[PDB]
Order: sequence, then C-alpha cells, then structure tokens
Amino acid sequence: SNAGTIAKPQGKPILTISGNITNTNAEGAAQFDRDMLEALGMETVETTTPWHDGRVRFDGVSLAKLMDIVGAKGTSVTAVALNDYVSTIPIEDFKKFNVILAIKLDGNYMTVREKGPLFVIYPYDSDPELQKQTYYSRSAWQVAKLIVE
Ligand SMILES: OC[C@H]1O[C@H](O)[C@H](O)[C@@H](O)[C@@H]1O
Ligand code: NA
Ligand code: NA
Repeated sequence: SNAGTIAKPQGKPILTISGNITNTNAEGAAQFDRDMLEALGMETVETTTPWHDGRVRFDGVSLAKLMDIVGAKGTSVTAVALNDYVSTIPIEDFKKFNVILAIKLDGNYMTVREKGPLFVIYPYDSDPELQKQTYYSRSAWQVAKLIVE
C-alpha cells in the first residue's frame, strides 16, 4: 500500500527505502531526493577509512533517523548499490554507532566515481570495534536502495 505519510520527492529520487516499513510515498516504498535527505538534518562523521587518504569529513543523514522516518518494523536492512553490491546490516548498528548515509565528502557532493551519491559511513576511528571488516562490509558505497526485513 501507499500510506502517503511522506511527501513525494520534487527532484530525482536517489534513495528508495522499501520492505517491512510503515511510512511511504510510493507503493510499499519511501522515495527520497537529495533535498529531502538534507532536510532531515546533516550530521558529521570525521574519520580515516580503508579507502581514503588521511582523516576525511563526511556529512550526511542519520540512518537511525531514516529508519524512524519510514517506521521500520524489521531488525535487518539490505543495502543495494548502483554497482550491484548487496549488504545486510542489522538496524541496531545505526543506534549503537553514529552511522550516517553520507552525502558530502570534505564539503563536496560525492560523484558515482567518488563512491556516491550515498555511502553508509561508520565512525571507524571512534572505537576499535568499528576498525574491522564486519563494519567495512556494512559500509555500502553508491547506495540506491534500503530493503527492510
Ligand atoms: O581507517 C580505518 C581504521 O584503520 C586502522 O585500523 C586504524 O588503526 C584505525 O584508527 C582506523 O579507524
Ligand atoms: Na509492502
Ligand atoms: Na555482513
């Protein structure tokens, strides 16, 4: 069903959240353009990563907030990337850690060649627990879809 409890996007959708959710703006899905994501509030994560040179600044939307916006009912979300990557992420990670869906890198929007437009980012250098392949594997870049189960 389409609850119609989230506004329809005015620009091109860059993220579709679907599955075991409550709040939608399409059949069984919540479509978001970049303006809608920025409007939810931008959070900052500064960290080194396995893929970047030195400490970089990511700005993006809290994934815990996105799960609350769509009324996620499940405990698992599958990220699907533009490049075909599929990554299952326990939703509890988003709360425990400041995980963000990054939109900007060092103050600039990320192109597809820069792992954008959306990139799941954990604050790796904030806790030795996060400096592990478990969380690097959950850090899906070029995210297009989040399927809640
Ligand atoms: O760049 C990701 C991680 O790489 C290494 O494990 C560093 O020791 C750690 O501080 C950092 O968070
Ligand atoms: Na549905
Ligand atoms: Na995994």
